[PDB]
Amino acid sequence: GSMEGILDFSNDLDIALLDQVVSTFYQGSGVQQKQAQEILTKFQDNPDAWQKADQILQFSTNPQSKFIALSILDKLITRKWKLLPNDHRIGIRNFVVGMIISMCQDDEVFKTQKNLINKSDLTLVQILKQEWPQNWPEFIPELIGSSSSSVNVCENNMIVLKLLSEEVFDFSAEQMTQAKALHLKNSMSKEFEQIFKLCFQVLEQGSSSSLIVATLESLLRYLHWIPYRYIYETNILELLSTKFMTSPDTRAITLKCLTEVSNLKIPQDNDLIKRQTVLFFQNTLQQIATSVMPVTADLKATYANANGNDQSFLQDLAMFLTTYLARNRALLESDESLRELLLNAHQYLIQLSKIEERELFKTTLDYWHNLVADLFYEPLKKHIYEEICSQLRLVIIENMVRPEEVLVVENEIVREFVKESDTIQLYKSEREVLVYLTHLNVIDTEEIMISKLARQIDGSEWSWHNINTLSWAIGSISGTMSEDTEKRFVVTVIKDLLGLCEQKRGKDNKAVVASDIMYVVGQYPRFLKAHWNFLRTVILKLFKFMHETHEGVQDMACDTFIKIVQKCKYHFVIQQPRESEPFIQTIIRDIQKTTADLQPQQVHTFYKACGIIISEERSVAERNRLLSDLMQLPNMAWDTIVEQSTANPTLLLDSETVKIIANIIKTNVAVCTSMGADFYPQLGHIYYNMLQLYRAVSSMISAQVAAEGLIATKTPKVRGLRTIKKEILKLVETYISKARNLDDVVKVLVEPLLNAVLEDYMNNVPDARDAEVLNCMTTVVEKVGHMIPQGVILILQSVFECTLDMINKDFTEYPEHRVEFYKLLKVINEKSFAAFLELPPAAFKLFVDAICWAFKHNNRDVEVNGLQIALDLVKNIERMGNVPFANEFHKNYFFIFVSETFFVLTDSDHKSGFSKQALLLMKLISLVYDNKISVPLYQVPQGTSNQVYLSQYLANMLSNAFPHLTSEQIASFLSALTKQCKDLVVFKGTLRDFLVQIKEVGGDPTDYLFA
Amino acid sequence: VQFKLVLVGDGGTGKTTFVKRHLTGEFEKKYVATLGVEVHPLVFHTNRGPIKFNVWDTAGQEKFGGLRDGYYIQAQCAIIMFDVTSRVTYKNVPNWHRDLVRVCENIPIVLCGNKVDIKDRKVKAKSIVFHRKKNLQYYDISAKSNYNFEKPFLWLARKLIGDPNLEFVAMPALAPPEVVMDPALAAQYEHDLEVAQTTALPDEDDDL
Amino acid sequence: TMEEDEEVLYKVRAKLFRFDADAKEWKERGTGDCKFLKNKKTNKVRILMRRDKTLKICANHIIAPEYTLKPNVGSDRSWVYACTADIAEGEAEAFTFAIRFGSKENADKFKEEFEKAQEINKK
Ligand SMILES: Nc1nc2c(ncn2[C@@H]2O[C@H](COP(=O)(O)OP(=O)(O)NP(=O)(O)O)[C@@H](O)[C@H]2O)c(=O)[nH]1
Ligand SMILES: NC(=O)[C@@H](Cn1cnc(-c2cc(C(F)(F)F)cc(C(F)(F)F)c2)n1)c1cncnc1
Ligand SMILES: [Mg+2]
Repeated sequence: GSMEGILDFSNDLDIALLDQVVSTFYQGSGVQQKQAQEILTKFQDNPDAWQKADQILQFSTNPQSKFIALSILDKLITRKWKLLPNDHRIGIRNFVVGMIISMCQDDEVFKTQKNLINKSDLTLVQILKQEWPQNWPEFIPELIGSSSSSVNVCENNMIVLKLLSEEVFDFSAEQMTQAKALHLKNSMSKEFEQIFKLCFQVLEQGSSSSLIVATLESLLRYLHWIPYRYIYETNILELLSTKFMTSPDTRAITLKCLTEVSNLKIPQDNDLIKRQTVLFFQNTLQQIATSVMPVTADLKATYANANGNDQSFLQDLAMFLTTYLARNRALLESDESLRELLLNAHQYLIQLSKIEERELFKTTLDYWHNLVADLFYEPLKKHIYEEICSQLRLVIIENMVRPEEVLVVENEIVREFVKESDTIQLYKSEREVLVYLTHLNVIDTEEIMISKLARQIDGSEWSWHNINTLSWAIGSISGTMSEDTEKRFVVTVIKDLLGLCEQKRGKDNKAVVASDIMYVVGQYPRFLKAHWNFLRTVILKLFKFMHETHEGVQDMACDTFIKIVQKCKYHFVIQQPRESEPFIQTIIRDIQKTTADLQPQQVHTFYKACGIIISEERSVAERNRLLSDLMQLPNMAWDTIVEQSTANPTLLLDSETVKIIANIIKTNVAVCTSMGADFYPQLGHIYYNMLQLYRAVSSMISAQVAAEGLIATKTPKVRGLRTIKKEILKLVETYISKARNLDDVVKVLVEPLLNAVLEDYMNNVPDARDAEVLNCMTTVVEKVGHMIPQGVILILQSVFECTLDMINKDFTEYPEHRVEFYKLLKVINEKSFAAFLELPPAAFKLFVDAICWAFKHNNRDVEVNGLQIALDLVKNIERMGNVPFANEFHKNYFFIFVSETFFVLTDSDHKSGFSKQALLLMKLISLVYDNKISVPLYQVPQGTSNQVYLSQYLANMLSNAFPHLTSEQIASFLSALTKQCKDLVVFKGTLRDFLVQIKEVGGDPTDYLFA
Repeated sequence: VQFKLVLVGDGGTGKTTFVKRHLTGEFEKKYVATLGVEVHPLVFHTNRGPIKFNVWDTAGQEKFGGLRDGYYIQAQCAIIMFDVTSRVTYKNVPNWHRDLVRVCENIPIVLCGNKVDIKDRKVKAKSIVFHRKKNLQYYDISAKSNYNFEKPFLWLARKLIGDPNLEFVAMPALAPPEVVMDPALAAQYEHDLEVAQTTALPDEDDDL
Repeated sequence: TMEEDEEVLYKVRAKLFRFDADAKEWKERGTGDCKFLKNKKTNKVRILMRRDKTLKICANHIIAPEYTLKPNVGSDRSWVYACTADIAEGEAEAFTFAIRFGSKENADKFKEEFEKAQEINKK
């Protein structure tokens, strides 16, 4: 309605109308809320709204209105303070101070308007950052003094000090210049002796919990930076570790304080400070045992119940114990009078480790890793923790998370859908600790596992969960036992797991136990390599599971097969005793039967595993014969499908034919992936007809686009035809990236390839171009680019301009072409730079445009390569020396790269590339200050050094782009920046100082003398 | 039984896409920066009754920040969002958290690392620890694949209602009506349907 | 829950879309189990579909005999059809739906069951 009236500043501000807009926004809904929101934003953003701030704080009845008024002052203080006349600055200060004093002395306002007082405190801290201590050196004395006049004021002064400490020490790195951060840090350091007095007095005095909690909250911040003596040379550790642990109001913050105290590294040679570090830990653990919970308490149940703040307290306790013990447990390990304290602390951690809470388990597990790694190396330590470690073996074995390989899950035992990567890292961490624990006592670990197993056979503890967690634990400790103990151990586990399969014979049953046996056996290849008779049986059993109707078991059997093959492949190529032929022979002969019930993706994995085996045969003649045997089925289907495609080239209309072709190529891709350079004979068998097929399917796609429109590219038919092209490109890329005979690559493969792919890419409409063409060409250039200078030129001509036109209208369309495009330019620039030298001057300008275009992407893939291309290009030009092309390059493009780099450095939208942007800028600047540009960069009096002109160019560029800077700021900045162009670290700090200063008015130019 | 939830994080981390997925079930591929804040009600059915979140989906881009921390007033819970493919968005998590808890000093907060569906992950799991000292719950999530997409709201609902055994429950399904098509516009849904028939469905390479 | 007076004639995993005619784009509405439910009292068969983890209703409507499953130009494993009375979001709205399945065999089986259900509702 008339809510917009408050946006008009001709008249005075209708405070009541303002409060209605605010209430409509916070308490409203729907369209009125949405309109009030826009109005309030416009109101806040008005460069004069700050003048209305004090009359809103005087006459408003809505605390949110006053909050928004303070946000308006904050914006003014942090960005425009030094542009205000000095009188407006004192008025704002006095008003903010008075409003704070006024709100504290009204005991009712102090209770109910907490947010509004916190916001005012923060606003006051913003004024301190600008004015303190140089223009207010009595703030801290007056704050200390005023703390006695009232309890509410004293409590609120702790909030102000807390916020100041945060703004100066914790959050200054990004918000202030180096010089100003150091100024305020030194200023607080110089006056902290007094602050600590007030803080320690309040803590010893002890008014009520409100003022104590606020004082401790501030102390937590101080502990980030204050000298050690304030903590160890006073009585404050006794207070923290006893007094304030007893009351639950102060226990949470005190524990966080003691955690911070713990994390410092003590002077490791003074006995007193050591005894004090022991003492506050001893006090803290005693207070927990007597006031909160004894060491026997069931923390798992307490956490699950989640009364009050129990969950946060247990989290904080875990953090305190792990933090302190990782730093200081050695202090407790020698003195026998401290052994109970040491073990009790670790017993609390054992209990914390049973809580059901993944993130909390990771925190304790991190600590256990720290401990067991230390007991694995440090002499004479592991016996101390024997009973702890024994309990920990149980905790980890019973809480193993499902490994990647186990594809069966319950929801009814069915098949996985997703990749749980939050669980991937967790499993790795559980495995690491359990492996260490097994090394520390291999007998205890076996006894736990064998007994738990013995109670699965009995059905005494049977369940999905118990057999699974146990099986995963058993698999995860592979490699910790000696071959002999492992031998006896695995035998026992397998025998007992087989017996269990016969007993729990439902279909869910058998799928659980099948997955567990597959996991275990897949984890013990060393055992398989030494027991061929068992290995053969396992493989045949996996082949049988390839016909399982349960899709999870079936898929897992294929993964276990290739996983075993990767480790045991050598035992499949040799002729074993008692065997009529290498087992690879037996696998190949029955491959159609074995894989008949598998999905195509699973068939390809099978073929890939056969390729791993075949590559172990180093007799070339025998290997190639294995290769042709393996490829018998796809090559026969290929020979059939190509004789029937050459004659009447229309049978490719058949969707069933297109699917058959794609699976043939996918099979070749699979085998090529594992055989690499050894694949070449098979590639040669299909290569010519495969590129002819590429051309034929290309004509079909173009014909369909012409007859049906661009929408044809979405149809199942055209998508299937493009799959053929993409897989062909993938096969050629896969081989070339592993090829060892590059002469054959150049003389046999490259020319037919380019003839088949480049013009087709160039002359298709954009929506029909395959970005995989670019990816294939990147590999070609990477591996043989140096041998095909004319082929690289041909690649550029065919794909450069037409791809650029696809991606230079926005940052979003054709995202895959975008990424592959700049990967291609990158490799060409670094391996065949000559191709860019032969470019026509107009096309070389598009190349520069293309690089700078990459700069402005937010997509990290494009941005990083763009910055790298620019840096490699500059290097490429510098390497040419003093010749016309280099000289013309600098004249035409040097200042384009400097200004484009500066633009992305300063626009606040490309923070992620700061490091590379700075590197590129430092290189560019260093070119001039090393006189490595042998031509004037200008068109200015003659004889001027390029150094002088660069400073003039940059000063003028910055003056016009950031007109709120003074001439002296710009000049000081450039002076510091140019002097530092050989010291990347300091150079970067100076750029960061500049990015701070451009966000405010009145920045001090001497800040750039910091280094 | 409604709770104010503020959602904060760097621009482009997927806050609005995440809420929209929960509102309508859709996945919005386009990035349209939020301007200030967008408020949407969001109800979940639980074994303890319906719980309603008033989701204040705030802007992450500074140039669109609007009232900034003014949005946080009276929030009863929050989600802090970052993007596991953008390290800078994790490095800013402590800044968002600072500004949030200065206004809301004692509320349940979930930290969410979004976009775990993308293969080239940059913020490794092992380096995500900011939540430990700050008592935040953490989840890997993907608004695109729905990985863990419900867990931030399930956890928040448990903390707000005070029942750790709270679970989502199937909403009852009323009998649907028996409506015959309209012959007055029967000659018209030839057009609206033809358009829909010839507009290709998105993401045809997905498992579903 | 309001479903125990019903028999499950057919169940399949699916992803359901709704056509936004204004933006000329399909928009995902939910992924989960698509069920054909026959009311034991009235013998009327309906589609009922719930999202995977929130279990929220994303489809609830009679399999009317006047509906016809059409193909989508981009897929061999989806069906498009117009719905006049769907109460998943509350008030019976009209929608143009598309439902996609994991395979062409699932989509075809769905069409078979969808047409059988139409005969049952033809009574
Ligand atoms: N691959 C992927 N992309 C996602 C995911 N979630 C969101 N996105 C994408 O991230 C981009 C940003 O979308 P958006 O939800 O608006 O992020 P935002 O944080 O709300 N932006 P702002 O804070 O500026 O308003 C979109 O392109 C979206 O498709 C995801 O889970 N996976
Ligand atoms: N008695 C059985 O064979 C049961 C138990 N059982 C299940 N899997 C196995 C089983 C599984 C494997 C495998 F790791 F390779 F997969 C190996 C062997 C072995 F040791 F014989 F070499 C047996 N045994 C069965 C259960 N479910 C599906 N198939 C078989
Ligand atoms: Mg948004």
